[PDB]
Amino acid sequence: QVQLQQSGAELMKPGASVKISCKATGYTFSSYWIEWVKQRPGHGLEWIGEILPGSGSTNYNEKFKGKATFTADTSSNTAYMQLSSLTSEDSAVYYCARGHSYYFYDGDYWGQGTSVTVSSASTKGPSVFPLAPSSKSTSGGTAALGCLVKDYFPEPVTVSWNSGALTSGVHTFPAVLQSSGLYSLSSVVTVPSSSLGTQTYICNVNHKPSNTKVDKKVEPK
Amino acid sequence: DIKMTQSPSSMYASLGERVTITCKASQDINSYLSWFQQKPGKSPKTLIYRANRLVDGVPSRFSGSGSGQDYSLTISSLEYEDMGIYYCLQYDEFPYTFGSGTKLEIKRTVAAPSVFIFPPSDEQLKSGTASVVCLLNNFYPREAKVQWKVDNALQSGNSQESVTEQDSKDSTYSLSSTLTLSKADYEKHKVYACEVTHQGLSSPVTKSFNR
Ligand SMILES: O=C(O)CCCNC(=O)c1ccc([C@H]2CC[C@H](c3ccccc3)C[C@@H]2O)cc1
Repeated sequence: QVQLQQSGAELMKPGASVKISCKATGYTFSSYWIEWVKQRPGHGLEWIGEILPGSGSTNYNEKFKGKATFTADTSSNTAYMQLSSLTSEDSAVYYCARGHSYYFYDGDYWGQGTSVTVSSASTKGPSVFPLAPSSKSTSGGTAALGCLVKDYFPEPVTVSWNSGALTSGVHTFPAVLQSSGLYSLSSVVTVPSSSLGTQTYICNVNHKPSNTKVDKKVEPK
Repeated sequence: DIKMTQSPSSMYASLGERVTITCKASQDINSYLSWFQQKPGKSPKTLIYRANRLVDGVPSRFSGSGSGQDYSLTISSLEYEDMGIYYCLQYDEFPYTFGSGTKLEIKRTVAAPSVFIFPPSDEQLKSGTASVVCLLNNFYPREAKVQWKVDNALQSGNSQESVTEQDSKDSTYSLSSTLTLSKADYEKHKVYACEVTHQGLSSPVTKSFNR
């Protein structure tokens, strides 16, 4: 019965403000505090502050004072958090959670989280380059090959090998955000040497935000 | 304001072990402490509140204890599904503050990586850029060191690494390091090499190529 539904992912320009929402249901909105938390990868969880809908209103962590402003609408049972003057430091997943109530408390209900990315980058399909194996011999050696999916924005990209028939020995790494402001990822796979001449390995790349679809054959050479 | 010092920052454990995670508050917090668990790609989940009260629905293998400034979370017999990150949070004084987290992973035997190096493709070179990739495949534990050398010159700051999560089948990790150079410079040199350091290698390994 108790559920917190948060608003969708947001992609914002640096300097802008964004308002994220938390719609609560299955309980009396006014007597429970709503907590806000930030998670940037590599910075664990951070408490931003909390707000009590209708009453005693707010408590902010001195650090986010000025960056975050909480409000809550009682008729629609929705709590809001506004982040202003956004910077890359604000790119993170933001969660709302239901805390304590005057009369009852027995843990928390957490929202599903809202991803906010702050970048001045423009939408862009990646270039897919081959990572060619070097081996071609000895009755079944072991070679690695792959694809470099370079310079796309925004996330994410999806990668499969031979339309999905090869999944064994496949590692598609986490994307990395480059200085250029674009992302890059590699997908690699190790196969038996013996096949390098016989078998074909194509990596299938899809970047929906730019409607880019690429099938890249990767051959020894 | 209240500093929460959580230990250890990471640990490798095996199924069946008792795992204990410690949180120490800079001042007495009167048991207003919760413990959260966060698994990859999911929101955090409250396990314990008020230091030792089990949230309804959480398995009893989890328990919390302590008072004053010293607290702990114990998982009596670790199960695979407990891998992930754990945090403590004091809510005795404003601003409420989280500990920095304990990453709990599965323990296995040491495995050196197999290393591969990949020269930039002719396709990318036309484009004017050059990416040189080094792959460390199937190793354990996670700590590893990758040093790029272009002729004899140590590269600093122009490479980025990415690591996979422990493999579900074999508990190892894999890692990629990408060294980026302009087409100008790539041509300007001869010997590209990545030197890899890792516990399973009794000595650093180097894979390189001549442009
Ligand atoms: O007025 C007072 O000092 C409190 C009187 C009685 N209070 C309580 O029992 C009580 C007070 C506070 C809390 C906290 C527990 C953590 C919870 C939370 C959960 C997830 C993320 C952030 C914050 C917020 C909640 O708000 C839980 C119980």
